Amino acid sequence: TRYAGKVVVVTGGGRGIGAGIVRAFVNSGARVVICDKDESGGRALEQELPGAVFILCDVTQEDDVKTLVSETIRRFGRLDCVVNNAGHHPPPQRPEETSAQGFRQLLELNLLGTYTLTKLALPYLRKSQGNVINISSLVGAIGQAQAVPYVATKGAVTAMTKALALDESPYGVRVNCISPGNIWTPLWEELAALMPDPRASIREGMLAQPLGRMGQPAEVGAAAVFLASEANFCTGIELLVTGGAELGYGCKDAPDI
Amino acid sequence: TRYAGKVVVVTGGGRGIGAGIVRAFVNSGARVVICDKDESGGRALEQELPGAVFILCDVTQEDDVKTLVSETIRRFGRLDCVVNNAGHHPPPQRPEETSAQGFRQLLELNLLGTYTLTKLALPYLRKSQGNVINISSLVGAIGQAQAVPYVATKGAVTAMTKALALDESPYGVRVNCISPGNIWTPLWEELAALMPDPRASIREGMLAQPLGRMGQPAEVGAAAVFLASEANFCTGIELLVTGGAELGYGCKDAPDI
Amino acid sequence: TRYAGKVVVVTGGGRGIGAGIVRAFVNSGARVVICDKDESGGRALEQELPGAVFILCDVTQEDDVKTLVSETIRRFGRLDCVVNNAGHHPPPQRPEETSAQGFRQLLELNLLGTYTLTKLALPYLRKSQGNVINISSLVGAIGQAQAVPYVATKGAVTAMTKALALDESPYGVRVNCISPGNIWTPLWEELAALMPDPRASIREGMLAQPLGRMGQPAEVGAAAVFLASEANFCTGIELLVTGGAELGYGCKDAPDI
Amino acid sequence: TRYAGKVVVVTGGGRGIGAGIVRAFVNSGARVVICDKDESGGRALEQELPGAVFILCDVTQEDDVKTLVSETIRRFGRLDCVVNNAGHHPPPQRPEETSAQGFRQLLELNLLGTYTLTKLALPYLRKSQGNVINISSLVGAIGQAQAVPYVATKGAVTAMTKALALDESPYGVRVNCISPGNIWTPLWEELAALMPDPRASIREGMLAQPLGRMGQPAEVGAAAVFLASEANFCTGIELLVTGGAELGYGCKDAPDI
Ligand SMILES: NC(=O)c1ccc[n+]([C@@H]2O[C@H](COP(=O)([O-])OP(=O)(O)OC[C@H]3O[C@@H](n4cnc5c(N)ncnc54)[C@H](O)[C@@H]3O)[C@@H](O)[C@H]2O)c1
Ligand SMILES: NC(=O)c1ccc[n+]([C@@H]2O[C@H](COP(=O)([O-])OP(=O)(O)OC[C@H]3O[C@@H](n4cnc5c(N)ncnc54)[C@H](O)[C@@H]3O)[C@@H](O)[C@H]2O)c1
Ligand SMILES: NC(=O)c1ccc[n+]([C@@H]2O[C@H](COP(=O)([O-])OP(=O)(O)OC[C@H]3O[C@@H](n4cnc5c(N)ncnc54)[C@H](O)[C@@H]3O)[C@@H](O)[C@H]2O)c1
Ligand SMILES: NC(=O)c1ccc[n+]([C@@H]2O[C@H](COP(=O)([O-])OP(=O)(O)OC[C@H]3O[C@@H](n4cnc5c(N)ncnc54)[C@H](O)[C@@H]3O)[C@@H](O)[C@H]2O)c1
Ligand SMILES: O=C(c1ccc(F)c(O)c1)c1cccc(-c2ccc(O)c(O)c2)n1
Ligand SMILES: O=C(c1ccc(F)c(O)c1)c1cccc(-c2ccc(O)c(O)c2)n1
Ligand SMILES: O=C(c1ccc(F)c(O)c1)c1cccc(-c2ccc(O)c(O)c2)n1
Ligand SMILES: O=C(c1ccc(F)c(O)c1)c1cccc(-c2ccc(O)c(O)c2)n1
Ligand SMILES: OC[C@H]1O[C@@H](O)[C@H](O)[C@@H](O)[C@@H]1O
Ligand SMILES: OC[C@H]1O[C@@H](O)[C@H](O)[C@@H](O)[C@@H]1O
Ligand SMILES: OC[C@H]1O[C@@H](O)[C@H](O)[C@@H](O)[C@@H]1O
Ligand SMILES: OC[C@H]1O[C@@H](O)[C@H](O)[C@@H](O)[C@@H]1O
Ligand code: NA
Ligand code: NA
Ligand code: NA
Ligand code: NA
Repeated sequence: TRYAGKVVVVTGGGRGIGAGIVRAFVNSGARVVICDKDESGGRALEQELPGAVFILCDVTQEDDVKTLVSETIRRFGRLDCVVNNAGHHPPPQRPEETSAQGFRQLLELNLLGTYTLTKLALPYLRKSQGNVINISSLVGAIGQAQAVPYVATKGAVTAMTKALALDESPYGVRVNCISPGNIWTPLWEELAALMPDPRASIREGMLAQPLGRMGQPAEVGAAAVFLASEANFCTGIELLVTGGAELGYGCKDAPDI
Repeated sequence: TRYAGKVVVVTGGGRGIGAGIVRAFVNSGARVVICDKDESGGRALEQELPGAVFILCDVTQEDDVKTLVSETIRRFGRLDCVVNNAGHHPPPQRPEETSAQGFRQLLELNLLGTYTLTKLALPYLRKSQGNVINISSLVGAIGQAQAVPYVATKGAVTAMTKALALDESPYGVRVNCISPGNIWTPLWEELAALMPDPRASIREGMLAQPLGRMGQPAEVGAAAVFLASEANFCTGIELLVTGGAELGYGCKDAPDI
Repeated sequence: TRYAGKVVVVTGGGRGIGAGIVRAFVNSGARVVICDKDESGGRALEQELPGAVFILCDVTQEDDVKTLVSETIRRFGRLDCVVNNAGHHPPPQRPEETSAQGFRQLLELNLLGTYTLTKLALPYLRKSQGNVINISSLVGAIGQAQAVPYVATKGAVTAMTKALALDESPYGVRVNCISPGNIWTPLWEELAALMPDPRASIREGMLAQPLGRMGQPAEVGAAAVFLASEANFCTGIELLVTGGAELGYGCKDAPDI
Repeated sequence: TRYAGKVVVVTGGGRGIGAGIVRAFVNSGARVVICDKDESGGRALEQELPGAVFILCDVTQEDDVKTLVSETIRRFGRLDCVVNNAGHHPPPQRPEETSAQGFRQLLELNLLGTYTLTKLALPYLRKSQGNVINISSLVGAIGQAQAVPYVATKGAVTAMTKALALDESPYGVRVNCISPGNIWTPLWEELAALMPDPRASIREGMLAQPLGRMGQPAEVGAAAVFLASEANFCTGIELLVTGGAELGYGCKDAPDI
């Protein structure tokens, strides 16, 4: 009942963190529009969850996103929350192995897709005093090795969240982000499979957190439901869901030369 | 039902933010021990709320706190969450008007009282895989005018939260803090009444937030219930409940000389 | 003598902060290559300063930047420091008045131009154990009103600085950023002139800092010389040159509703 | 010549970081008063350095500090910069092994000694438009294992720096802090010697930084000279001298349970 009667759009909701967010909002009583560029996971989720429907939509295609918003309004009559979760982490890449072209393409997905849906949704969010939740990353704040383009995109998302929070505050629309750390998702599994020792990569990922495990999509989903439903004095915050990875010292002649 | 069967201790729970936290936990299904050095508010709250009882306890008195913990265990059989909310903001004081003695006394309340209860509670929190929630302040992070001792105490609380999170992570005990901004409480009203123009002080306090109002104890309480009940991958975080006060530029010859 | 024998490239060095950085490095004993897309300021600076030469270069044009690096090496035989200062702040723009196209173009200048020069310069910086200094902005960290695209670009620069610092640490190349606040430059003057009350805008900009004035290009330049010449244990830092604008509370029914 | 004609007080200047700060200021042309509770190192430094004199002073003793300030003024006629470096890190201690009494004593040194000298020095710093530099720690910001009291003291110092910066800004007195990471000092060597495997502890300390080494007192000293002499638009900043230790992920059933 915590978010009953509300309508939520989750991008990249077909698997991983996005699917966990979809489930959390359905369990809170909301109706959820699952947006994904891939049919497989999202179509099955729509069949599984009564309060959820699937709309095929690539967030990098402006006309897909326009139709996503117009269809949400046509079918459900209101829009209360947009969760900008669609995003990608490329394989580890040394800086000299990156390209400006690949950087631009990653910006299109991780940053501009979030910008585009938010812009198209804002007129409806103003009517409902709704809110925006962007899924950024801990690595936007602290950096990550072999990931210059990805880190840059997430630093942009977190900063953009604060700017938009300032601009939308007079209209009662809150804008927040969640910065997850290592969350066990199909992306994590796919990237690990490309590594020389996948099991050692997964173990290193678990041990990066003081809690000694990776996080779950359900845990990111609970943070999202909190931000939407019970955080009415929170705007422009970065909610860390990281297991403590940012805390303390870790493994990163004369001792000082 | 979100925190049903759990036992929570809230210090300074007789009024203000603490009372809002008490109410939020009772509404989540928890049994709550209200600790306060003053009888008036906490005794009335115990009569009002079925799931809440009042224990007179000054957090600066080690034997009061020992009895608080032993009585909680004797009466309820477990301890799941400690909310260290007791604290005070002195009237605005220029740095040359402060004293080392007054600074020490404020440290006793705002920092050492939180340390003492946490230490005595930790053996029980380990048995229940419980958690600690410290009420710090936004001003520990960004500073505040005419408040050198207070700001220092809250910077200490936020830092201590991270250190304790590291130490207790192997035992499954999470340690987090909430940093509120301007929250409308009896302390805020009392300090405003001492100002030359109380109404102008209250207006300035409301306008420090992009949201254009101060926060409510209930909003801090909802953040506390989230941290206790649904933030299982969060440890060592600082959850801002500030209305956006930290965002953007505000009012703080040649233009550059 | 503090940076004698070293070779520094400063982008956008023809006026404003960039020119202040050029002057600071020349005064430290370095030879400086002034890069700018506009001839006027940079050509005059080359005539004025013995240790400085001007190379016309638009950082958004990959071939301009390739020639900038090859000409620096051809003329001076080494490269020790790249200062990525070229950037632009658009006029204040409400979020619904921005466009994805304008956002992409601002990313090209503020983010990708910094990426491109850094990538082309890194092989030479590795040989000299040199360093990178990116000019970001305080608003990447705290947000700014009516500036969603700009804020996003600077959040990206600050994050990218940390990622690149991690990647280049094994090679002894440090990567840092400076985040200025309000600095009195021709850009500041030009934007103020577009405002309804330019003098009131300039006054508000001065009063956003506890120091009560805006900063000078020379002050950013001194921070840059420090990072290049005397900060050998600093990598991935964000050096704030803001006059305290981020500190404390400022101007951003019932008091809590 | 960068700080010629200026008078600087450095507490705990007899060895370690403090001695490095003393040397850096003497090399900049300043006259330096070395304060230390121990005679051995500081007396030798006074003999070694023409521009430096030694005054025996325990910063926890208010009358020692009063005499430190009055003697500095009597002997040199002005006071331009106070560097609050005196401090201590206890051996690693689990939270249940700490005491409120030991916590209070560490607060007396690490926090209140800095407060007391700053308060007594401020009337003279106002006359000279001087500045305060507090030596905090990276661990105040990110936490540290087995160090609850120490971390709390440094979180307090960093926060207090921001509060005092706000209060002293109208008088032209800047207040900044340096947060070092692992710096190779006699304290580091002494603590390592208490460990089961001292060499392994030292190696782990070096590898906590992406730069792969610990820092030097001279590097902290250069940051201090920058803050005093060339950072006229910096107030309330935390200057990280950490080798990148805060960046990126490090070493801190199902993968997510
Ligand atoms: N997994 C982690 O450890 C982690 C950590 C921090 C942040 N994040 C962020 O969380 C988000 C989700 O990550 P994940 O691990 O669940 O990834 P994932 O690859 O498992 O799932 C991403 C989903 O988004 C969809 N998607 C991708 N591009 C899209 C597009 N153009 N339009 C619409 N949908 C699109 C995919 O089809 C997929 O269903 C991303 O923004 C990622 O950067 C993940
Ligand atoms: N009100 C705000 O704007 C604000 C903002 C940020 C943080 N905070 C923090 O929130 C907490 C509560 O603030 P508030 O505004 O509700 O204050 P308040 O004065 O209205 O309520 C504080 C309560 O704590 C009790 N208390 C005080 N000293 C105690 C002691 N020694 N032992 C036990 N109980 C004690 C008081 O009797 C009172 O019931 C404090 O830690 C404060 O620093 C408040
Ligand atoms: N002025 C401030 O208050 C302020 C505050 C924070 C950050 N900054 C940043 O500092 C930097 C300089 O700002 P400023 O105020 O000195 O601006 P400015 O407009 O006065 O000077 C910018 C210079 O960069 C040049 N430039 C622009 N586009 C270029 C391109 N494509 N290639 C090469 N040169 C190019 C311009 O011709 C000009 O000489 C920018 O990155 C800006 O975002 C400025
Ligand atoms: N060494 C590190 O890795 C490190 C890292 C971060 C911060 N710090 C901080 O740097 C400062 C210096 O650390 P260090 O490693 O050089 O320590 P150190 O023990 O080697 O030197 C400290 C000096 O301060 C003096 N001192 C101690 N108590 C004093 C008192 N009451 N009055 C006057 N002088 C006193 C000591 O006699 C000694 O000369 C401390 O504040 C410490 O917390 C150190
Ligand atoms: O998607 C990943 C991820 C991991 C952590 C994050 F905070 C994040 O935003 C994304 C992920 C998954 C698996 C491996 C990696 C990874 C491992 C080593 C690297 O050098 C790297 O750049 C990425 N990242
Ligand atoms: O208790 C207060 C408070 C306000 C904001 C906080 F973040 C906080 O932790 C505490 C409060 C209430 C009313 C006025 C003030 C206040 C106003 C002006 C001042 O200069 C000051 O130091 C405090 N503080
Ligand atoms: O270039 C400017 C600037 C100002 C501050 C910054 F930190 C920064 O990175 C850039 C600038 C100059 C003059 C006015 C403004 C400005 C004023 C009001 C605004 O709403 C806005 O978005 C920008 N910005
Ligand atoms: O003084 C030390 C120190 C180290 C790093 C810091 F940032 C700092 O402020 C102080 C130091 C020196 C040698 C060992 C340790 C240390 C090692 C393991 C620990 O668990 C611990 O609490 C401290 N700290
Ligand atoms: O593929 C790795 C993990 O991805 C998550 O999104 C799923 O909830 C898990 O069932 C799965 O183990
Ligand atoms: O005293 C100011 C405010 O304090 C809060 O704790 C109460 O919930 C309000 O009823 C009251 O208006
Ligand atoms: O145009 C505003 C300011 O821009 C700065 O870059 C120049 O150094 C100043 O001479 C000028 O007053
Ligand atoms: O004792 C460890 C180190 O402490 C530093 O303060 C000294 O400058 C070094 O000579 C010494 O190796
Ligand atoms: Na369905
Ligand atoms: Na009751
Ligand atoms: Na020249
Ligand atoms: Na001497």
